Amino acid sequence: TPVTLANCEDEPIHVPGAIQPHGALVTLRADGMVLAASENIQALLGFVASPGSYLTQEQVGPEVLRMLEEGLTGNGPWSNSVETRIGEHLFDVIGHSYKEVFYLEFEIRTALSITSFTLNAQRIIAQVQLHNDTASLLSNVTDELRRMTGYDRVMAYRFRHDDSGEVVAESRREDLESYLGQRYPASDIPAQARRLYIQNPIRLIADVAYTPMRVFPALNPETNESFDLSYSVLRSVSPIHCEYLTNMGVRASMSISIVVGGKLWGLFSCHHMSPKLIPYPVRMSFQIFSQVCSAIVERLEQGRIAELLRVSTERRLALARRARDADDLFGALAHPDDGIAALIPCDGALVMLGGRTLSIRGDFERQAGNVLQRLQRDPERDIYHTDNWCCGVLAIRFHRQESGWIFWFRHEEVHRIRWGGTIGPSGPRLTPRGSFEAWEEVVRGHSTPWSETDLAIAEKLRLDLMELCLN
Amino acid sequence: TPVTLANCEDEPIHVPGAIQPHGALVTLRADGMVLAASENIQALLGFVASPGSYLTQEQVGPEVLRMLEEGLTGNGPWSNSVETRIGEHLFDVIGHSYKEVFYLEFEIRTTLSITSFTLNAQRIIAQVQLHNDTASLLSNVTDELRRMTGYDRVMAYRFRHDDSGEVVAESRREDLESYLGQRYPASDIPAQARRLYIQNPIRLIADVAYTPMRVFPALNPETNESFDLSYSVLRSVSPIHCEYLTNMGVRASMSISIVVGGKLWGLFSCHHMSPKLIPYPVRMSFQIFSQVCSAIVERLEQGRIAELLRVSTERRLALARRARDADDLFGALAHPDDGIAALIPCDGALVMLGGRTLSIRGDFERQAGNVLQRLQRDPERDIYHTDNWDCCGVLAIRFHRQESGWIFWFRHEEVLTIGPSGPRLTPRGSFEAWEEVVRGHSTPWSETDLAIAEKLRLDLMELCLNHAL
Ligand SMILES: */C=C/C1=C(C)C(=O)N/C1=C\C1=NC(=C\c2[nH]c(/C=C3/NC(=O)C(C=C)=C3C)c(C)c2CCC(=O)O)/C(CCC(=O)O)=C1C
Ligand SMILES: */C=C/C1=C(C)C(=O)N/C1=C\C1=NC(=C\c2[nH]c(/C=C3/NC(=O)C(C=C)=C3C)c(C)c2CCC(=O)O)/C(CCC(=O)O)=C1C
Repeated sequence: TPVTLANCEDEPIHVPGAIQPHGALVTLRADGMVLAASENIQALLGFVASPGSYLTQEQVGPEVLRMLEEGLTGNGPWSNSVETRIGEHLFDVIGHSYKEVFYLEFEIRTALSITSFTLNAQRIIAQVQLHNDTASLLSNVTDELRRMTGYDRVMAYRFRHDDSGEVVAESRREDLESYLGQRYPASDIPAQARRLYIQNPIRLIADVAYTPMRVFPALNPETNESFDLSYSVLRSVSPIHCEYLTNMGVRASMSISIVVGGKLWGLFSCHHMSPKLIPYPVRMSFQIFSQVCSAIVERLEQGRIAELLRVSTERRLALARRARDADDLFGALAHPDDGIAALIPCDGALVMLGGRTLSIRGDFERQAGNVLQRLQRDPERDIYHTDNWCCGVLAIRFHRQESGWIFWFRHEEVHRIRWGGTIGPSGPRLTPRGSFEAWEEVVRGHSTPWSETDLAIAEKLRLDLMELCLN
Repeated sequence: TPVTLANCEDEPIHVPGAIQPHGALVTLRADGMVLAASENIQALLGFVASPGSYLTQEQVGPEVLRMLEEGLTGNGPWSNSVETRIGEHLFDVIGHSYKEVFYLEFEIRTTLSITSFTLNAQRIIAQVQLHNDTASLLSNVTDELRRMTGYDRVMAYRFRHDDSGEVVAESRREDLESYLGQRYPASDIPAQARRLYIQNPIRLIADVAYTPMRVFPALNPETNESFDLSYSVLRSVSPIHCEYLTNMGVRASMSISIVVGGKLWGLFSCHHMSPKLIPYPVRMSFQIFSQVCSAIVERLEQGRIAELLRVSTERRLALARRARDADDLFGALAHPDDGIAALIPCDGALVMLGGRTLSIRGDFERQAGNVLQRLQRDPERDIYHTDNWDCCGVLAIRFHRQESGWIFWFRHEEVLTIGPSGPRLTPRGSFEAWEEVVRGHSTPWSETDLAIAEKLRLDLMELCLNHAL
């Protein structure tokens, strides 16, 4: 089936039957039988992988057969690399096992120093341990990545709870424009491409305008279903994503991944306006920056909600003094710097006890009237929140007999930073300007999400006004 | 002048002027002229350059003269490595520059070069990504080290405030004895050992019964003072620590350092009961772990107190509410899980106001009485604390001066083959040498405890002046 916009969602990009020509593939079964190969296995590998033939030291060499043989009898999913001369030019020979099949991949040797990488990994461990902000390691390491590799541009994305993603970091040649503060949707990265970005630390496209070197046979006879190139390194790129880059005028791609638990938290994307390829051992070197950042960013966000937790249980002890000192809360809760309006990031708030109604920062008495009416279907629902409806509402109930409530509200997510001052067939939706527009229709009517912590607190305050109201 | 127990605290082990046999050293200067060499240069490298000699292309080879030439052309601390054949075998050419002198060291190569170093790492730096408990991170990368390296035993040290170290993780083999919960004086690791352990992530001892392969000349002509070998990997070992390891039945060492800022926070100590050696590409696969791990111990500690604080200002909200919804300053402080009892880690606590007092966990009024009698010297003190004194650790604050409002938190005291120099060079001989260093003392008062006792005094200041109504 042809792959257009209505199909781009489900389009299998793991089983393309194709690869990139910068290397060759040979797929083997449980015993070592050649099930198929890229039609270019004789471009530089002087021999012919004939469907149904076998491995021979006269085609592949000692070290290769040696390695492969280790894998067919390998305990855990087999994966490894080997540098040995195959034919007349030198090769990087990397393989791996997936499902019940086996794969081999051959890269030519582009004629690094390790100490010179273990050295400026301290330029990054040091540089971010004075500064302690995830935004500044992303910002910092993003600069360092550019220097290490030479990529025309390199960006760092963060992925929100909606898998939307933003450009929170950038280093580019001043010859090019900027994409900082860019918000593209969850669509631009489909469930089956993102799943791949997690299974693979690094993904590398050597050339975008490349011609797909299909591997044949198309289907693997044992199963009669398309082979699964998920962990493949030369796997072909989606034809839709290709048109994207060549519109952006970008001709190469490499992506270090940041994985927290099981989420794609963010990744460093590196474009290059001309065909750029990096040797394999160098990409296993960056696969190391991958885990590092996923491990500092791990406890930065878990050492920064602990800060939010600190300053929100301080300004929640303050209202334990102010409120018992004078004795009717409508005072302490309206306090400017401490007190509810600031306690939980919002664009407004409301306090409701008895008949009195204190609307901090705006007239929210009318909305609160509706939110309590739709709380008559839910009696005994001492909490409520929503990102649509002034469409942000978070409400807790600290007193039942007398209407005892607290409201915080929000507006649509406002684009933090904006800017001001070559088309493809499949439409204009395939460009930066289009990605942004298609995000704007997703959040239309959607207020910033109530964060995991913005709700921990809401449930804490309600627990203080509980023992504070009663007595 | 020999080195005994008496000197060993000042032993200049950074300038030994000798190396471990398994490799060779060649000291150069700015312009690339040889200044010295180990006495085993010919045993290992086919050729023998002279004192004063220039680069002998015969000896080092093209790719290495390419490395040295970009090290002479450029300032600041230089660092790099190569692989090449020199003589019958081939080596790791591991060169650096410290101060103004150069050092080129050579180690055997017994092969995946750019894929072994990068393979070993993802194996252990993902051991740091897995837990949230800073005792788990230590218990685990200890076990994972044992497995990666086959070392007979590998330990994890946590260094305390006084610099005395504690063994907090261990995986030995069933034959060996346990060293878990062993405590040893800050002197076991002399001033310049604790320095080199910080300025150098990894330290490798090939053989403890080894015979030092002295480098000559012994005095650098340029300066007329011994060679400074701080950032060296084949530097000789102190005779005292050798005699210590052969007392323990140990001949092979390799330790990963943990530096949290400028302190030696702790380290992983790998032992082996028979000679052992780790390839250079695998030692750098650890030296990079050393840094990330210091980075993650960094956050796992600054996030562990940022949690203590959070639980402090929460149970400060417990008594603030309990004493303000009543007039019971005492009752509120008294509670089992809230208040002074469990606000700060203590073996006892005591609150005074007027002629009344209550002491949780014992009879502390007798001692507070004397802590006061001693504070009639400079009445102005609002905070006071030390670890010496009966119940030996006292943290005291004052919240109401007119009626002697005081708060106290108390702490008790901290819980056949032989050498040419004595028994004291043994695990048992060190556990006692620590039972003397910390006697009279008690668990120090952390930067955190103090920051809390302070927030609790202000907290009580405000609740007393608040009975103005
Ligand atoms: C509906 C399917 C897709 C559309 C539409 C599309 O544009 N790409 C689609 C599938 C894939 N996207 C893949 C990676 C990917 N896509 C984006 C989208 C962007 N949004 C932006 O605003 C910008 C730039 C300003 C981009 C590039 C990004 C950022 C990425 C990640 C890699 C990169 O940054 O270049 C993707 C993976 C392909 C592969 O490597 O196999 C597919 C498929
Ligand atoms: C005053 C000189 C020394 C005394 C006394 C001493 O005990 N060691 C002295 C010199 C050095 N020690 C060095 C490292 C070091 N020493 C210990 C001592 C231990 N105490 C214990 O209880 C145990 C085990 C149960 C030991 C091993 C330790 C732990 C270490 C750190 C390295 C390791 O764990 O192997 C030292 C550095 C030598 C070097 O490598 O240059 C010197 C010098």
